[PDB]
Amino acid sequence: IIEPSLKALASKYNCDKSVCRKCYARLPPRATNCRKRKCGHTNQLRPKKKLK
Amino acid sequence: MKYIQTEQQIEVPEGVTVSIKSRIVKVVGPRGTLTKNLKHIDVTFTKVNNQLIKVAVHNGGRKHVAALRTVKSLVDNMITGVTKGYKYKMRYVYAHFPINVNIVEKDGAKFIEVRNFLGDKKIRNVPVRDGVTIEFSTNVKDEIVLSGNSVEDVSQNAADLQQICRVRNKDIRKFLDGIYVSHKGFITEDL
Amino acid sequence: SGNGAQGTKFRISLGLPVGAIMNCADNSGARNLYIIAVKGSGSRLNRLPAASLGDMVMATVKKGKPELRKKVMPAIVVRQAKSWRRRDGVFLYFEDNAGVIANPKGEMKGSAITGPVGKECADLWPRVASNSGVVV
RNA sequence: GCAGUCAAGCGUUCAUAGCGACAUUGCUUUUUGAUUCUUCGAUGUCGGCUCUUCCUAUCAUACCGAAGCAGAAUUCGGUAAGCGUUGGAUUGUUCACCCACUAAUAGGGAACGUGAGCUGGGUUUAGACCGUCGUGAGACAGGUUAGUUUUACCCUACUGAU
RNA sequence: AGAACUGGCGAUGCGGGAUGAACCGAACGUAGAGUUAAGGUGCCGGAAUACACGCUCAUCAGACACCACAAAAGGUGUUAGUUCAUCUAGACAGCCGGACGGUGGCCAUGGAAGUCGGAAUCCGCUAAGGAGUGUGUAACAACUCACCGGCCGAAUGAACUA
Repeated sequence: IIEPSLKALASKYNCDKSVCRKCYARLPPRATNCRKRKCGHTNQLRPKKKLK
Repeated sequence: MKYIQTEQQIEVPEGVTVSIKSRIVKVVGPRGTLTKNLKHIDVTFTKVNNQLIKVAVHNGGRKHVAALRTVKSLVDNMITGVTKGYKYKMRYVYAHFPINVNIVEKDGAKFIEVRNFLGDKKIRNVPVRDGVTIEFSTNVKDEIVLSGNSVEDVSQNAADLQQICRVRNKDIRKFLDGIYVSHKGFITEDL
Repeated sequence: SGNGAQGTKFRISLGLPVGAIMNCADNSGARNLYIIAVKGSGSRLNRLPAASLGDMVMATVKKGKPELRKKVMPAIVVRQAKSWRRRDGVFLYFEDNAGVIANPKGEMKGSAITGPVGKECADLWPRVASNSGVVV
């Protein structure tokens, strides 16, 4: 028992994110470049996988 | 290219008073006094009249202008902080384990106490940052609400309580249990 | 120590280096056992793994019925024969080494344990209390 | 040996969780070679025992992030070398596959670290056998046995003492 | 390792390249004075922390040949340009609504008319708003969405080249 009013908001703080391919850096959804200076600011991304 | 000079406008409602000497910025309002030091960022203030006060940068570069802008947004966020006020509505999120939040005086320093988090045997504790009083909302079950003056006070202490609830080495997309800042309000009922 | 044995074992002297031959305490049919390696011991350069009372030590079989031989098996040492010291100040030691064939969980492949038994290896494996002979 | 770039496919559906061919750019010296620049008026040459130290391209632990992560177990990666990386049968062994314990049993050098530190099993002399080659003397990473391993009282470095 | 036209080094000093025979300038009897080459002009070193225009901040900067290292690929990091586009009759954002209809042209026919779809497309009312996009359910009624656009009041977006 969670319910969306208690749930879908958590996706925004967990399951709604983007991830850089090389450094696996968590990123806000529309970010077009990883911020990390170790990875080289590469633009490549993947959407963080939803459950099932 | 050094854009020659630019400026922004700060505006003051009737009952609040800025006082800027050197780069030190005092603010006085219905919510009390706020103080901030911008001296690191190197800008020039122009006062035409009260409600109109213009900030300017001369002969600066891209980054320096980019700093002027956020100086505007900062001080203005203080002003509208001292009229409205800052309030964060956070709602508890728990699945099988209800989370206890006490307020405890320990050496008079106002520690927020968190117990029974994930049914764990550990005690959790966070210091309350200065100036922010905390309430528990009426007729909303499992809500905690923060009230304070500057954005850094409310925001920083709030978010800190947010990140005291991280889950350790479990799934972060299955267990959703935690405390989350949801709605960012202003203290006064109207605004 | 080891996984599957409840209880906090206080430390005792090290009486059985690798190769030592304990004598079997029960129906196993092996006149005597043979150690190989010990559960839980540490590693140090050119240091044989120690063994002692209450230890759970691997073992093989040099004598007796064939089905015991040529297979590693868990075993437990219930008589050290090297004097150790309980916290209460006594030094007590038996007159020979001894051991019992057992499962990983403390059950006995044996029946009764002949000869006296040190209790430090009894109460540490609560199962063996009922299969026990004279204790202490 | 290690590290990338791109990506057809495999991966349920699905280039990118993880794989990763097709090619493709590099790094390292730890093998093995090429060169032979330096030493035949001799830098004592394998491995083991011993003993510190160092580099990480970290195996485990601290802290985290992804997962085709429910939990568990495990995989991929980052900050990190701070500490820890074994006990045994056979081998002269480097190496190796082996049984077990293991938090895990990672990789490497430091004139293939260290012979006025040892051993000296091996290889390398003189003895000896056998197989093959040689008409014979003899030869062989062959296979086997037998084979003196010196000096410190010098300066320096250090450990201690005035 | 091997050759060709020169020049050096061996048989050659001096200043500079921190240091080094073959690199740069220069080929020395011994003194004096003067002016220059190469190189330098923070301090160690004698000499301008002299002038000018700029560009770069790097939680592994760079620093001037032979001389003693680096690439392929990325980066709205930043700066400068090129070509396309778009423009205060009003942009791009970010709020406020709405997108009407002829006709569900025509077809799957069990019904979706834009949309479990299509071989494929004209008209009417708008200073606007599509036989036309998801919510919707085999369809249908509601808006999403270019747009009138009210607010907003100006240049911006894309690709690259460096």
